[PDB]
Amino acid sequence: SRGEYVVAKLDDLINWARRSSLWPMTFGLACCAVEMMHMAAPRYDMDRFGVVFRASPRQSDVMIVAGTLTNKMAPALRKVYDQMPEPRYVVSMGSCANGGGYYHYSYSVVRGCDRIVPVDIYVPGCPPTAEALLYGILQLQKKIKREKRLRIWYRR
Amino acid sequence: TYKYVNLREPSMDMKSVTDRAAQTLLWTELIRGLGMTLSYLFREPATINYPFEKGPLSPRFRGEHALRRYPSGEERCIACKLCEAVCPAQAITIEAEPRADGSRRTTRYDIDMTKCIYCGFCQEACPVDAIVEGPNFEFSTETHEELLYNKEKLLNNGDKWEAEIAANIQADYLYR
Amino acid sequence: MFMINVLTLIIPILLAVAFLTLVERKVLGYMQFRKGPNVVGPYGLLQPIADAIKLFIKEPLRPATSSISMFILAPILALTLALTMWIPLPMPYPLINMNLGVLFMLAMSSLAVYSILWSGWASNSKYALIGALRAVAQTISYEVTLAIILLSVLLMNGSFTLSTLIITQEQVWLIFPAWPLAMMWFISTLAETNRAPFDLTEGESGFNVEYAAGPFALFFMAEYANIIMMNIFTTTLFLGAFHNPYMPELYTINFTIKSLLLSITFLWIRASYPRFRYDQLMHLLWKNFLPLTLALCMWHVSLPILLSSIPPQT
Amino acid sequence: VKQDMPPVGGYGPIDYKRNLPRRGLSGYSMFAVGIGALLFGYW
Amino acid sequence: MNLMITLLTNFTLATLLVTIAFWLPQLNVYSEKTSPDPMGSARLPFSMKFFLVAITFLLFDLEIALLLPLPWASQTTNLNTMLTMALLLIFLLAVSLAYEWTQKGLEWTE
Ligand SMILES: CCCCCCCCCCCCCCCCCC(=O)OC[C@H](COP(=O)([O-])OCC[N+](C)(C)C)OC(=O)CCCCCCCCCCCCCCCCC
Ligand SMILES: CCCCCCCCCCCCCCCCCC(=O)OC[C@H](COP(=O)(O)OCCN)OC(=O)CCCCCCCCCCCCCCCCC
Ligand SMILES: CCCCCCCCCCCCCCCCCC(=O)OC[C@H](COP(=O)(O)OCCN)OC(=O)CCCCCCCCCCCCCCCCC
Ligand SMILES: CCCCCCCCCCCCCCCCCC(=O)OC[C@H](COP(=O)(O)OCCN)OC(=O)CCCCCCCCCCCCCCCCC
Ligand SMILES: CCCCCCCCCCC1=C(C)C(=O)C(OC)=C(OC)C1=O
Ligand code: SF4
Ligand code: SF4
Ligand code: SF4
Repeated sequence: SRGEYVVAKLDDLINWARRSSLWPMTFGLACCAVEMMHMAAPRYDMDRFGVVFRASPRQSDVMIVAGTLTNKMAPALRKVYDQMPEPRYVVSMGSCANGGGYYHYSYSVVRGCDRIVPVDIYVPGCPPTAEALLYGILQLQKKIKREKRLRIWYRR
Repeated sequence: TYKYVNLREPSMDMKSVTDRAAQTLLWTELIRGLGMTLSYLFREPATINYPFEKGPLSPRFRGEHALRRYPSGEERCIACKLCEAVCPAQAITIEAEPRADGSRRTTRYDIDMTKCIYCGFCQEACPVDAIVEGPNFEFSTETHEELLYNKEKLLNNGDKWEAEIAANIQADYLYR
Repeated sequence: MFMINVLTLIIPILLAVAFLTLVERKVLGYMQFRKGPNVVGPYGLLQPIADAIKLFIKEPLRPATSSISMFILAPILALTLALTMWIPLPMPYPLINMNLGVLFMLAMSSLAVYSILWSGWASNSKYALIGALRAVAQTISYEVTLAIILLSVLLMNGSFTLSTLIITQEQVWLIFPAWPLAMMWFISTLAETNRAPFDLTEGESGFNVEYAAGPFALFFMAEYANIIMMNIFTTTLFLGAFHNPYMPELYTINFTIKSLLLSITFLWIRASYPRFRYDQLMHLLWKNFLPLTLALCMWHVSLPILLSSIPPQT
Repeated sequence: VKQDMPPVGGYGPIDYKRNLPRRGLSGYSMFAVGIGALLFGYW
Repeated sequence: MNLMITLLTNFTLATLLVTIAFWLPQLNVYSEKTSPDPMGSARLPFSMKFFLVAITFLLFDLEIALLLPLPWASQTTNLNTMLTMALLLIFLLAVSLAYEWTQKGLEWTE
């Protein structure tokens, strides 16, 4: 049909523009911040993918939770998540953000940031390398590329 | 055995005073900084073309975990639980029993990859080179429980990456 | 036919502002030993298009505004003033050839602080209001040296006519008799557009953080239109090119190359310095640029009289 | 034995001091060039 | 007349882009957000120094307004009087700046 073709091409356009202009807000909590900074450093250079370095939280498209989430900061994480405009994504970077990690059995650590915010990409490592984080960001772009917002809207 | 950073008295003759005033009014060090930034403008950047170009790794690299085999297909793990005793984050969960040929083998070999600190104490505690931490670092998932590897997943990582893992161990086993 | 001329002014303004963002990311890339965008388009040429489409379908941030009306008026005023600063620019012929184009530009740039002030008050954040007051005080401070430097230069021109400023510089660039005015002018235009090292709206909240991605993109493109415009105006004012009246495109190519190099010099200054503290650029204005500017204004009043070099009125 | 060692004569010398290489004209010379540019412009 | 057409075109294009930027993403049905600043609820403390720099701007802007007809005033035939009054106005702006200096008016925003 014509309408299905039109909403498919518009889905492809808006998914292209969203995955090719991802703006991150990095929670530089712990040691994974150093490796996000290496993913911004000139060897890997996220800025050539259209992924800018340190966009403000009220204009960013993806929240990279890079470090250990403690109990004292989990409401601040959730408040910054609630202040992000949609579509917002969450990359969980490294073991403490993924599942608690080396501080999993601690009294003061949230056992993974997925107890606090919905998470799209889990990037494993302690820390994951800057290349592994850039792999996770390209996998997030591939996840955005196969979104079907207007096709489901046309089929609802 | 020590030195004084910033203990210089500037010269007060008219030559040096006029040098400092030409610096103040004519912005000479600011042009120096613009020159250094212009100098990096015309350099070749250090940017590799990921994913087509890859960061250089060593054979010691500690990435994704894999249970290995012998050159007969028999799995190397003889269920001794040294890796989960040494495991600093308690990521390794092991249950064992004698199987049908009476061999000491595991029935559970789980590694929570979201507890794992990727320090490789398991592969150096292992007496038979069964668990290793292989060279894969590109294994990001979309779901948390996809990073909760059981024995089937780890044996499949061994079968997947063994051609590379064996050569890395061949490079580094004389340092171990 | 005149409406076609207005559209061929203001649509290329928006396209040049669109690709200035790409040029900034690329040049700041290579000066930082990395690359800029080269994935999204070939050589990154589709990065501004992708970013515009991303920002215009992002969720509206939906603030509680103290005033809805001034929250609407501040982007409208910013874009209207940033588009009307271009119409007297002689390149080689202005769209609107007016007798007082210099004073017109000084007036319409003096009106640009109301967008900052109205957007700061139209937000409910008090800290955004404090940042807006600091940005307005910075801008109105450097407007003083804008006006006095600009007067001291136009003492060699003879009029406020922008097209006469090409005739003034036919034998020599006007940067040769007025390079101290040129360098204080250039840093004052750097401080007008809130450009680094004078960008305290990103130094640790901006005045326009409560706007959605669309309206903040409109503020952003009005700012870059002001940047390109002030570089063109500085080019016309100190680096005035050769103009053959039978071949106007020679002047258009020449001022275009010079204005591009001056905009890249803005890009190259933000890749080189740390920020000022707020009192330090206040110290830069009131205690350094303004005494020299008054002294050189006395000098450029008395100098055409003592050398018999008073320019003509017409 | 085969071990990661320096070579027989050791490695070469390594620079570790400050080198800001002192470029530019004198202050007298820079004010002379600036005043001469002003005089050419005024003429 | 061409100026009024150009102002109307610039204002209309600005209003059109502002209308698009405020109403093109309103067509989406994203989600309703509950959403329950460095200062919490403390009233804005007044700064005397921002007011003083704005008033100093206003007074120097009036002195600039006096200075603005100099490229026309240089064409006169009473040039000694014109030069004397031009130097006197710029000197009185300098004396205003010097008095603003010496009574510590340019301090903490120097
Ligand atoms: C238009 C095209 C470009 C124009 C040139 C500009 C290109 C270079 C730009 C470089 C990047 C600059 C980034 C921002 C820099 C901001 C900092 C800065 O420079 O502050 C200004 C600095 C401030 O200095 P400061 O603050 O570091 O100095 C200390 C001051 N106290 C002691 C008060 C704390 O200098 C000036 O204010 C000078 C402005 C220009 C002066 C020009 C003088 C010309 C010569 C006059 C005659 C002299 C001889 C005497 C009379 C002789 C008569 C015969
Ligand atoms: C004053 C001058 C101003 C100039 C401004 C513009 C500057 C940049 C110009 C463009 C640069 C090159 C653009 C190339 C776009 C990408 C084309 C492409 O390869 O798209 C591939 C994509 C999918 O293709 P597919 O067939 O699926 O591939 C499988 C093949 N086995 O297929 C698609 O995505 C579908 C096709 C999309 C084509 C888009 C083309 C670019 C749009 C540019 C708009 C502006 C054009 C110039 C305007 C001014 C001059 C008139
Ligand atoms: C009736 C039918 C039409 C219905 C309405 C649709 C109108 C036209 C919309 C544009 C064309 C539709 C297709 C959109 C792209 C779909 C194909 C695609 O995504 O191809 C991917 C390809 C790059 O591949 P990628 O996945 O990025 O791989 C990374 C590299 N390893 O991507 C590329 O090669 C580049 C893709 C560029 C997309 C087109 C160019 C941008 C849009 C231009 C027009 C709109 C904006 C105009 C200007 C706005 C203001 C600046
Ligand atoms: C919040 C409200 C909305 C805010 C956004 C929109 C408004 C702000 C941005 C636009 C500002 C409008 C400026 C209009 C006047 C500018 C000054 C001017 O006209 O100068 C040009 C010229 C003077 O030069 P000259 O060559 O001597 O005169 C022609 C003689 N041959 O003189 C001429 O060419 C004269 C031409 C005829 C007279 C033109 C009259 C214009 C209409 C009245 C003012 C409109 C603006 C009112 C609102 C201001 C801002 C609130
Ligand atoms: C009428 C609309 C024309 C297109 C919009 C302006 C051109 C694209 C600019 C994109 C952009 C870039 C690159 C950008 O980096 C940025 O962040 C500082 C923005 O502000 C939110 C931007 O708007
Ligand atoms: S996953 Fe590891 S390296 Fe990363 S922040 Fe946690 S403790 Fe530090
Ligand atoms: S690498 Fe370290 S933390 Fe991970 S399973 Fe092995 S011993 Fe445990
Ligand atoms: S992997 Fe090695 S250390 Fe762990 S139980 Fe098996 S044989 Fe023992």
